[PDB]
Amino acid sequence: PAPPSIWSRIVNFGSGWGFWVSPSLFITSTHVIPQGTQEFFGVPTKQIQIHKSGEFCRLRFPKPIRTDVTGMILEEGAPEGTVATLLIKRPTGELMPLAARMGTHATMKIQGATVGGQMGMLLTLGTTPGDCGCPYIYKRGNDYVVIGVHTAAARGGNTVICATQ
Ligand SMILES: CCOC(=O)CC[C@H](C[C@@H]1CCNC1=O)NC(=O)[C@@H](CC(=O)[C@@H](NC(=O)c1cc(C)on1)C(C)C)Cc1ccc(F)cc1
Repeated sequence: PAPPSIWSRIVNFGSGWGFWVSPSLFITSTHVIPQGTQEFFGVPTKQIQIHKSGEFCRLRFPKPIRTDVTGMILEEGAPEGTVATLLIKRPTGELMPLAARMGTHATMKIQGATVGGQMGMLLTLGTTPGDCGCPYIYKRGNDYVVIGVHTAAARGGNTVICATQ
């Protein structure tokens, strides 16, 4: 499960979703970002500072946009064995948190491409196309930590991939 504040940060972004780590820090997947728009949330792309590390896409805006959200902790993956939660929203509005025991951090070969991220293993419906960009989060003490965004889900198994950095 997750609090309603963490869920509010997830917003539709092109083919998938994106997560407001802070009023001005927006993370998403490289596969889902729209490649034809010169504006994001009314802010010109010329003012936005984008840094991409594989399928992890980082958007820094000049001004704060979502002043309602507190700034969370963003880190490169979670300790091996950490049971994280994949907060995937669906178009219908249904909320579908999935429990995923994170695993090895590594550079992977996904469909002939190279992706830095962390493997995960879903526990006990599943992920689908249009889910990339949704965040992985786990609770550390009393603080919430986001570790990456969804990127792929190997077929013939419950292996999921959490792009990082
Ligand atoms: C093209 C449409 O694009 C989208 O809509 C993005 C959403 C889907 C969501 C998947 C979709 C289903 N369940 C899910 O969670 N993502 C992808 O399709 C990715 C490919 C896979 O998931 C493949 N996985 C692996 O190759 C793979 C290999 C290992 C190892 O782990 N995963 C296939 C499962 C489709 C796209 C991709 C390609 C090359 C990369 F560098 C990085 C990413």
